[PDB]
Amino acid sequence: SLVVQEQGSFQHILRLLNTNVDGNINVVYALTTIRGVGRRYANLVCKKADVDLHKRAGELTQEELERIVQIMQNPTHYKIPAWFLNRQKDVNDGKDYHSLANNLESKLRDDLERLKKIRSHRGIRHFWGLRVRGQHTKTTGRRRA
Amino acid sequence: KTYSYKGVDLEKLLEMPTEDFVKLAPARVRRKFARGLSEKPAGLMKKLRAAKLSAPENEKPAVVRTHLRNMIIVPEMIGSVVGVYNGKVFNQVEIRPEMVGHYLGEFSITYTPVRHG
Amino acid sequence: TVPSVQTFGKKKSATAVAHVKAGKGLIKVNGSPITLVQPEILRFKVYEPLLLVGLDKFANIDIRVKVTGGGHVSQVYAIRQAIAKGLVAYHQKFVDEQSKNELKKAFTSYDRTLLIADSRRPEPKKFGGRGARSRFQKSYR
Amino acid sequence: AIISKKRKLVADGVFYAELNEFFTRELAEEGYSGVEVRVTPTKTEIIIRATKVQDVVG
Amino acid sequence: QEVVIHKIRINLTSTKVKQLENVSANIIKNAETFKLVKKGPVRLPTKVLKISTRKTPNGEGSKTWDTYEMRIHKRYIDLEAPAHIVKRITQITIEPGVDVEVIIAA
Amino acid sequence: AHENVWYSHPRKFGKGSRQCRISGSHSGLIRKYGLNIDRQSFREKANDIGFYKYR
Amino acid sequence: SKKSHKDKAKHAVVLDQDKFDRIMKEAPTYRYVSVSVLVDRFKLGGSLARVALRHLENEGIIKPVSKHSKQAIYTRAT
Amino acid sequence: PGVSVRDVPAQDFINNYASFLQRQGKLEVPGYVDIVKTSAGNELPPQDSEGWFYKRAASVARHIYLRKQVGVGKLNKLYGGAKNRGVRPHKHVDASGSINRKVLQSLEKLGVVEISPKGGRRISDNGLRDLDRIAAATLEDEE
RNA sequence: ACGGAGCCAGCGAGUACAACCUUGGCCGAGAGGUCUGGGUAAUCUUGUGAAACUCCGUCGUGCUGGGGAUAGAGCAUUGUAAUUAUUGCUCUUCAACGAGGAAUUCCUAGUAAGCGCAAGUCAUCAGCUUGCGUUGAUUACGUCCCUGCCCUUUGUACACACC
Ligand SMILES: [Mg+2]
Ligand SMILES: [Mg+2]
Ligand SMILES: [Mg+2]
Ligand SMILES: [Mg+2]
Ligand SMILES: [Mg+2]
Ligand SMILES: [Mg+2]
Ligand SMILES: [Mg+2]
Ligand SMILES: [Mg+2]
Ligand SMILES: [Mg+2]
Ligand SMILES: [Mg+2]
Ligand SMILES: [Mg+2]
Ligand SMILES: [Mg+2]
Ligand SMILES: [Mg+2]
Repeated sequence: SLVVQEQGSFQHILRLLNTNVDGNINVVYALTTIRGVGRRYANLVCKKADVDLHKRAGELTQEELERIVQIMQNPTHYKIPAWFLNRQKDVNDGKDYHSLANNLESKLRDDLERLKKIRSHRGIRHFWGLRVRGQHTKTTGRRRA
Repeated sequence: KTYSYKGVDLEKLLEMPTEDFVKLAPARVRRKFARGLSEKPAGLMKKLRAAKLSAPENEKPAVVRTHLRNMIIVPEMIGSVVGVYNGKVFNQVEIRPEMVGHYLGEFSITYTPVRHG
Repeated sequence: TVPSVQTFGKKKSATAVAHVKAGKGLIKVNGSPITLVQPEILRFKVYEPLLLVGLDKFANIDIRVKVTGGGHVSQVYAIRQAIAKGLVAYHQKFVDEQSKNELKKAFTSYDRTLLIADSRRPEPKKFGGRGARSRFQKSYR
Repeated sequence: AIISKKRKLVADGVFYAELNEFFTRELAEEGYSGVEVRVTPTKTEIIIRATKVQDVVG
Repeated sequence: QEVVIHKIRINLTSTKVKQLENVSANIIKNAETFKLVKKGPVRLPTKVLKISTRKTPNGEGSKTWDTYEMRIHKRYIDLEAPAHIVKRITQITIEPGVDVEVIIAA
Repeated sequence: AHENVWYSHPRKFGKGSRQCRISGSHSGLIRKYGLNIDRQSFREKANDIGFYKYR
Repeated sequence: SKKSHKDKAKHAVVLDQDKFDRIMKEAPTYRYVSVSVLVDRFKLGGSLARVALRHLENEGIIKPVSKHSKQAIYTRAT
Repeated sequence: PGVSVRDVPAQDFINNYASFLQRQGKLEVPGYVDIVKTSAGNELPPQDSEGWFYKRAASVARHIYLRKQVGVGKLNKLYGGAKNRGVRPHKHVDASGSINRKVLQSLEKLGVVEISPKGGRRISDNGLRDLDRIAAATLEDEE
């Protein structure tokens, strides 16, 4: 029911994909703290890696971390469907990827500057910093902060 | 890096049919072209191929004005200069290889930007 | 034929129809025994007639209740009324007057609704108000 | 002719409104009073109550 | 040679009551007069045809609505009855307002 | 008024596909049970139609 | 937003041996036991509060009065 | 004496029947489990990552026993609650259809569910016998 | 809050000179798709197996598994036509928000409030309105203090009448 949990091995800080993550949270919600990974995707990734769902991130072992990391970089290898992926159909090369911590923000930025260069109304709206998805702006977003 | 659209490269992009692009196209374009097409985009295709042919091979082809905003930019369109109706003005737009997938309306801003103060 | 009667009990929009027969002490609601009334915290509410009267009063009496309409607790109160009224009606019809009046004295001295249907029911809504008696906000300026 | 009965009654009412307003437009010079629409198994009798009956007949 | 019973059905409609009930009562009296077996004038839930409408034709004024409605009563009847007398009954005793419909269902 | 262009726009649906049957107007229509009469004319002719104020 | 709370970790997210002897020593002498009562003494995070509270139903260290969800009500074994 | 599923508390019956179906190797789970929301309203997969399908099958079988006969879309209406529609009022959202279809076919393979002439699926004699048997198991398990 | 499991209504509405309500069976993870079958209606959708609610677990005071705005990509539906995202669905970023000043609104019993469903807008779209039902109270059962209303008496240099 309970374990002393082997004092001297329970990690408290981790560095998975060059972002610091506190390990005392539940594994899935600890993984959620990396950009491009949410509760659903982290939950499925932890499920595929066979690591215990109710385990704490600071107590799982090292090769568990590496298997989890490998699973969540080439998802289609591990039977993660074509859907459920972050960036599907990938309009640069047509291969459904999944963007991650630095890759997500970077690639979003390249898509943004493409939309700026393409001179699309959406792109110029993004460049101005106004609302894009076609909602009223007379009464909303009335301060920048 | 050079331009590829969905693994179909720029070189393949210029010489390629509409239907294969539809297979490459997203869901909205897939439905639009699978729903049947009006005669007006076909006439636009014919006029634009004529305009591209007429240009003496070394300068920007003559601008073709058009009211059509609801049709999309197919791979046969790149290399073209079209004036999309804005409500007033057939706003100029040269069709880049990155035009494709979008409509024309995104490049004719129907509203002037608002400046306060 | 078997001495048997049919009574009913209502709540806001709930309705429990109870058939009482000379049985073996068999009390079912919707085909399930009374001990498994769903809200499980108003369960004592539906045992209330049983314990107020005493089970030995109806040990050779069987109870079958079909309850429909209304939400959970409304259904529960409907079963309460159905069981109580069925007991009273059966005792009046086939047992004796004194037993029936004793049951009524035991009942009406506790939660008068046990034999009398509740009269409170929802008030129709009106325009200019999102509630039956409430109203919209006023601007005034 | 198959149609929902409630829609059939609504159509009958709007047809009576049809007839009443049309007769009001036409027989106004006749001192029009009212119209009744009786429906039989075969004939749809339309009784016109008006003042100048003989002129209404023509 | 129409001895074959048509198990025929007579249903009614109206936006009013007294004439509808009168027609049903006359139908039942006719049915009993010639010794016909029947299921009585079974009442149907009066369908309330309701429209809510804003009173003001121009939106100005305090928000005031109204509800107009009719009620339709049906009261269908079916007869395990002979042929000619039934049809004669349907073709007689007709009141404007109440609408009679006949289904052979044989 | 080339027949190809005159009144060529489809009108199978939407606000202007159907009219008032009283006034020919496209605003404030009542489509319930196929009345197709706008609200004000309905208020005018409800009693003739069969509709009454009742509660 | 306004981090004026200035709260610390303040919760044992993982149980340690000395804390195990602590939970066991005042497993009795806590004449009323619940998840909130357990975490009141700074020695349990709150998720393992349920774990330790459920484990104490092993050798009858405490007795249940009601085992409804969303909480628990436990008294010392006498 | 005799006992039917109506004589046993529900939640205990679903739990025990799910446990029994999990213990035996029958009632194959679709390969797409562990990946599915089970409804558009839900926003996470079931907390019990493996074995929840057995519980769903148990509840479905009990439901078909209790009612007259039930199809798939009706189960879609039954399961699934209110979707947190972001910043919009909640509504009712029907559950996933594939999951309940797979449950129904799996119960068909086990013989506990039979195709009904009136449409949908009803209970079968063998499966109903199994249901009352496990109801008795639970009831004498209680005391 | 999130998982499972329990499983409870009442108002409606619904296709013809058009194509509505959709069961059920197969597909898809979902939206959805397809094949059939009912219903011109107490018959079929429908017992509208609705949400809140209940039981058992995960979470544990951390702007956190709250909050879901703003965006990126993709899949579908209605539509002649969806870009200035129609709408639905899948993955991700997850912002402000710590019970809100002056001030001000509604309401005395199945009432307020919470919760949803139906109908009117409707080819597609509600955070709207009109109705309906579920769970269901605290506090009055009084007063003219503020804001006004009714009658009487009085004064007025007011009658476009104390603006
Ligand atoms: Mg209310
Ligand atoms: Mg549920
Ligand atoms: Mg919420
Ligand atoms: Mg819940
Ligand atoms: Mg109902
Ligand atoms: Mg439900
Ligand atoms: Mg958060
Ligand atoms: Mg949340
Ligand atoms: Mg709420
Ligand atoms: Mg409006
Ligand atoms: Mg008062
Ligand atoms: Mg003067
Ligand atoms: Mg002054």
